[PDB]
Amino acid sequence: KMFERCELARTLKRLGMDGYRGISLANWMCLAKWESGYNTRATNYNAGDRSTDYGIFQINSRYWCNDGKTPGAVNACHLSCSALLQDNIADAVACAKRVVRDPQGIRAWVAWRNRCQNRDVRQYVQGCGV
Repeated sequence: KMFERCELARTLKRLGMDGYRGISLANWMCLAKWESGYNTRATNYNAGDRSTDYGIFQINSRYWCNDGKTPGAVNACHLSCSALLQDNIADAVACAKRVVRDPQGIRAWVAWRNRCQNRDVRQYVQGCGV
């Protein structure tokens, strides 16, 4: 599923992402936007280390979810990576929350540092009623 901007902003809000661990909704929208273009089916195989990124947040299989084919990987969110390919983003949100409870916070995703940090992200939630 490819979410429409405001539809997604409210979906995230309903799920408790607004200010979760100090992270604003616009920061989460910016992350989803640059990670998958709001596409829940997005996937990226990293031939270099044999891992795969799944879903709207492009969560990596090496540490966060189990796909059974990533060498010596762990499953910190305790979820099948398949859970990250559902149209319903609740499990993906639960996993994204788990990622940010770690030391780096939102900085866990290099794309956020690259395209959201110290950027004006107002545009992501404008007029969404969030």
